[PDB]
Amino acid sequence: GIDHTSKQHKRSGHRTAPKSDNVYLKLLVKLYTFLARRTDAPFNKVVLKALFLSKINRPPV
Amino acid sequence: ASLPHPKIVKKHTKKFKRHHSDRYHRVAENWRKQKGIDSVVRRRFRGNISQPKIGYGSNKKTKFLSPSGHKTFLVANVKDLETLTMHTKTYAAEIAHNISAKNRVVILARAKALGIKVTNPKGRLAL
Amino acid sequence: VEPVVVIDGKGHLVGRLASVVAKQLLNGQKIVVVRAEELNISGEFFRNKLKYHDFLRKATAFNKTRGPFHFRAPSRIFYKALRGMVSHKTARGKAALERLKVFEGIPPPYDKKKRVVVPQALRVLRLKPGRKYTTLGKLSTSVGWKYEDVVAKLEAKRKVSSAEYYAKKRAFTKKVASANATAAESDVAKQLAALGY
Amino acid sequence: AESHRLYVKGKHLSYQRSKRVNNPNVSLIKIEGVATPQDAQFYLGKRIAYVYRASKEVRGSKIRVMWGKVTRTHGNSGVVRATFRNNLPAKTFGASVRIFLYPSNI
Amino acid sequence: SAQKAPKWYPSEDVAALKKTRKAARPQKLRASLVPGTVLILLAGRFRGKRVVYLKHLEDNTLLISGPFKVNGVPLRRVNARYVIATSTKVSVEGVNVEKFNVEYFAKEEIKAERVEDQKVVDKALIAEIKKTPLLKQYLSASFSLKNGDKPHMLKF
RNA sequence: GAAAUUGUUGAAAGGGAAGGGCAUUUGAUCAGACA
RNA sequence: GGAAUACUGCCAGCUGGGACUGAGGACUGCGACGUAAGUCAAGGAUGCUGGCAUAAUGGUUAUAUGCCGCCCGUCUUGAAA
RNA sequence: GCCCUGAAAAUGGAUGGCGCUCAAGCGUGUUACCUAUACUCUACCGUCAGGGUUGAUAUGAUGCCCUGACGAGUAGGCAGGCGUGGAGGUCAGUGACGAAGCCUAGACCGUAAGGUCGGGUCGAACGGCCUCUAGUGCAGAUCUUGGUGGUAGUAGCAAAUA
RNA sequence: UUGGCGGAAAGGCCUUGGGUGCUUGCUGGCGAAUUGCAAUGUCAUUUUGCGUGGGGAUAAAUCAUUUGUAUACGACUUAGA
Ligand SMILES: [Cl-]
Ligand SMILES: [Cl-]
Ligand SMILES: [Cl-]
Ligand SMILES: [Mg+2]
Ligand SMILES: [Mg+2]
Ligand SMILES: [Mg+2]
Ligand SMILES: [Mg+2]
Ligand SMILES: [Mg+2]
Ligand SMILES: [Mg+2]
Ligand SMILES: [Mg+2]
Ligand SMILES: [Mg+2]
Ligand SMILES: [Mg+2]
Ligand SMILES: [Mg+2]
Ligand SMILES: [Mg+2]
Ligand SMILES: [Mg+2]
Ligand SMILES: [Mg+2]
Ligand SMILES: [Mg+2]
Ligand SMILES: [Mg+2]
Ligand SMILES: [Mg+2]
Ligand SMILES: [Mg+2]
Ligand SMILES: [Mg+2]
Ligand SMILES: [Mg+2]
Ligand SMILES: [Mg+2]
Ligand SMILES: [Mg+2]
Ligand SMILES: [Mg+2]
Ligand SMILES: [Mg+2]
Ligand SMILES: [Mg+2]
Ligand SMILES: [Mg+2]
Ligand SMILES: [Mg+2]
Ligand SMILES: [Mg+2]
Repeated sequence: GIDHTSKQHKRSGHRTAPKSDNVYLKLLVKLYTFLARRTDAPFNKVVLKALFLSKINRPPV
Repeated sequence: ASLPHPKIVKKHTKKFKRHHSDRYHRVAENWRKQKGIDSVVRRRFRGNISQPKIGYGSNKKTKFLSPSGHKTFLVANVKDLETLTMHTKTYAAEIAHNISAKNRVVILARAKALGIKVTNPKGRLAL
Repeated sequence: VEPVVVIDGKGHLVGRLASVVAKQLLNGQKIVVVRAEELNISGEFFRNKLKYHDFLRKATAFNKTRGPFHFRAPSRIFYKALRGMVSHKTARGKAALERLKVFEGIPPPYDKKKRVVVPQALRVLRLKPGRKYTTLGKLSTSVGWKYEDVVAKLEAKRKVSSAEYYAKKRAFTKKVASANATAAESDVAKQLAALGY
Repeated sequence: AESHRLYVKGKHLSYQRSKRVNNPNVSLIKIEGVATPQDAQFYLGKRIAYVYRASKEVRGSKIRVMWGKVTRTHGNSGVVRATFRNNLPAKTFGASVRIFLYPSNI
Repeated sequence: SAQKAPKWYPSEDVAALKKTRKAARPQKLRASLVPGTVLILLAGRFRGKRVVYLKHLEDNTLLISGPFKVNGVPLRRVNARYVIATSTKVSVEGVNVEKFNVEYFAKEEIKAERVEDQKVVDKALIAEIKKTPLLKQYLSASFSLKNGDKPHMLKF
C-alpha cells in the first residue's frame, strides 16, 4: 500500500497533436516537431503548441 | 524452421467460463461480467472463478505465435499465398475452410515449391 | 521403526496417549493398543463419573437412535477421545483410523509380541505425586460395562503362562552371559574393546 | 548382503499450509533419525524420489518415479521443505519417499 | 482475399549475440578428494562398490579403478558429486596414469588394449593393497545402510 | 431439422444433494519440432 | 597489583553448504590486474556431457485425493435469508 | 491473590471440537518457530510521465526505442475494441469438384468480447478489408408466443338395488 | 518326521530323529568391463480369468399350487411324488 499524495495515472491535460485530420496540417506539425527537438529555440516550441489549438483558441487577426 | 524465439509462456491456459454456465442451459459459456450487487464473483470471494484482466496479457515478443513459432495467415488462393514468399520464417499459410478439394491441390503444390509451411495440409484429401 | 507398534495402555493418561496415537496414525504408522481397561484419567473417580453422565443425557430428542452413541467399554472410550483428534469425515481421516486397533486385555495374537510405552503420556511421569486419578476399568463398569470379570480372569491366565515363559528365558540368558564372559579375555575380545564393541 | 539400501527413508506429511489454505507447490517431508534443524542441514539439496506402481507398462517397466529436492528446514523438529518437478499428489500424505545421498559433499 | 495482408513485416535477419564475460576457470575439488583415497559409489551400475581414486581428468571427472581383479570394477570415470570419500587411503607412487585422458573414453565388445592396461595399472595397486590386513576383503564388499544408521552422524 | 425433453448402446462415478476454484496422480485422447 | 573472560559495537577479514532467477542481444560506459602487449567476476550465462526423439514432456477431458467454495437477480444502513 | 459459597428455566450441547490438572489453566519473563493479495528483489501485461530518433537504398514518425513511477472499487463519467441486418468502394475474393446453416469432453490464436481449422450432416448462395447506416447483442420484467418436463403409470375412473 | 502345549479373535509356540543345500571360523585359484559420468533402473503381495493333470464329493431354493396360528400388498406360517 502507498499513501498517495496526488491522483494516479493522470493525463497531462494538454494537447500533443491536432484534433484535425488535415493531411497538410500534419505535415507542418512534423516539420516543427523536428525543429523544436534540434534547435533549442523558444520560438519553435511556441509555434508547435499553437498548431494544436482548436478554432476558438485561434481567433482571427 | 522459424526465427528463434524465447520460450512461449501462457499465463492462463484455462478458458474463462461465464458464472453459472454449468448450472443453467440458457446461460452460455461466452464470458460475461457479473454486475449484481451481491455477486460473490464480482466481489472476488475466495474459492470462486477468476475473471479476465489485463495482467494476464502475454509477452509481446511471443504474442500471436503458434507452437511452431510461426504466425497464422489465412490463404484463399495462389496469389495471396505468394505474399509469404519472402516471409517463410515468420508466417505460415492456412487454407480457408471453403476452398474446394481440387484447388487445395494447386495451393499445396505451390507452397511446397516456395518452401511455405501449411498448417492444415490434410483438409479434403481423397486418400 | 517397527511395521506394527503395540502399546501397553496400562498407566497412560487417556488424553495424552490419544494425542500421541492420533499423530502417529496420520503419519502412516500402524498402532495397536492393548489393555485399555488399565488407562488412567486425571481427577478423582466421582468427578469423572459425573462427566460421563453429562455425556449420557445428550441425545436426539425426536429419535434416540439418531443421537450421539454412548459406548461403555474402555476400548471404545479411548476410541472416542482418539476420533475427536482426527478429521474422521474425510477419506484421509478414514484411512488413518483403519490403521488402528484397540483391545481390552491382550488378545492371543499380540500376547507373544513386544509391548512399548509412551513416556509423554505416562501417569507416573506427568501427574504431580498426590494428585487423584481414576482408572478406566472401574469407570466403565459403573456406566454399564458387563465384561470386567471376564477380562480379569483371562488376564490372570495369560500372566501365569507369561511368567513361565520368562523363567525359561531368564535361565537361557544366564547361560549365554556365562559363555560370553568366558569367551572374553581373548585376543578377539581385546580388539573389539578397542573399537568400542 | 541382505540389505542394498543407499537412501534414507522419509515420509510425505502434507503441503505447506496455513490454518485454512494449502500450497501444493511445497511439500513437508519427515526424515527418519532427524529431529533438529541443525541436523537437517546435512540433507539440504539432496535428491528425493517417490516410487509407485502402475498396472500399465509404458517404457518397459511398471514402476514410475517423481523426482524432487530438499530446499530448506521447517520448524524446530527436523522437518524439511521439498519441491518436486511435478507436485506430489495429496493421496500420498503418509507415504514413504527416498532421500538419496547425492549430490555429496563428503 | 481471405485475409488482408499486413502493412509491416518483421525482419528475417537474426541478430548477433552480445559479447559474454564468463571465463572458464579450473574446478577445485573438496579437500577430501585426494589420489589414492578409497571412494564409495552412490549411483550407477556399480553403486555401493568401494573403488580407488587415481586421477582428476580435464572434463571434471574422476578416474577410478576397482581394481578389476578385486571387485570387478574396471577403469572408469565418475562424477565427483556422486561419490563418498572415505578416510582410508592407498599409496599411488608407482602407478602410471599419464596415458589415460578424456579421449581415451571416446564413445564413437571389449577392446584388447583396455584389457592390457587394466592389468598393468592393477598390478601396482594390488601390491599396495596387500600391505595392510583386511583391505582386500574391505574393497571386495559393498557398502549398505543398515537400520539405525544416520548418515549425518556417520564419519567415513 | 437446433434446444428443452426421451430411448438404446458405450465409458465413468455415487455411505443424508449435485455443481465450482487451485494443484497433482490415474485412464482416455491429441497437436507441434524432428534439418 | 597484573591479566583473562563475559556483554555491546566495528572490519573497504577469510571461508563452507542450500534455494530461486538468466531479463538483454555487434561495438560504445565506469573500473580492476598489468613495464608492455593484453586479460578480467567491469553497462543481465556461459562451458562441458548424457538419455530420448515419442505420447516421454506437455495440452485437453473424465475421475480420485488435500484444502477451500451458501442462489442468482433486485430494493436496502444491512440478503444464503 | 487464586479457589469455594452466594449462583433457579424450559429439544440435547458446546473455552470452536477432542481433551487437558508441577496443564494443553492463571500471572509474568526469555528465545526459537509457523504464515497475508502487506514489505524487499526479479520477470511479464497495461496505464501515466519525462526523453531519444526523417538521411537515403525496405514497408507502419498515429512508427521504432530509452528511462522512472504506478495498478482496490458500487452509483456514475470517459476511452480503446468484439459481434449483428442493410448501403457505397475494393480484393478481376469463395462456391454444385459443395455456398449458408447445424452437430462435434478434436486442434490453434486472443486478458476478454470473439476469431480460425479439421471431421460429420447438408444443398445454393456467401465472405475479407476501407467507409456509410440502424427496428444492432438478453437470464430474469407473477415478460409475449410456442414447445417440453418432474410430479406420475400417481390422484382417480365408488350416487341412481344386479 | 516324533511328542507336548495353546480357545479371548486358539491358526501359533516348543520339542525328537534323519536326509539335503550353504557356511565369511581360517587359507587359495578363476569370473565381472560396454548400463559407456546419474536416471526405481524393475528382485515385493492383492484379487481374478483361461488352459494342462493328481485327488474328492454327486444338492437345494424360488415361482406356481395349498394351509390361516398370518396378512393392505410384500412378508409370515403349513402341506404336496
Ligand atoms: Cl477434494
Ligand atoms: Cl480477441
Ligand atoms: Cl399372503
Ligand atoms: Mg486458451
Ligand atoms: Mg453490498
Ligand atoms: Mg473481468
Ligand atoms: Mg443397555
Ligand atoms: Mg425433414
Ligand atoms: Mg437434445
Ligand atoms: Mg504429464
Ligand atoms: Mg476436489
Ligand atoms: Mg477433502
Ligand atoms: Mg467450507
Ligand atoms: Mg428495512
Ligand atoms: Mg441477494
Ligand atoms: Mg504462561
Ligand atoms: Mg505479498
Ligand atoms: Mg496496488
Ligand atoms: Mg481499477
Ligand atoms: Mg459446407
Ligand atoms: Mg455438446
Ligand atoms: Mg435447390
Ligand atoms: Mg430492439
Ligand atoms: Mg430467454
Ligand atoms: Mg439482468
Ligand atoms: Mg414466466
Ligand atoms: Mg382409485
Ligand atoms: Mg390408483
Ligand atoms: Mg370419487
Ligand atoms: Mg350404482
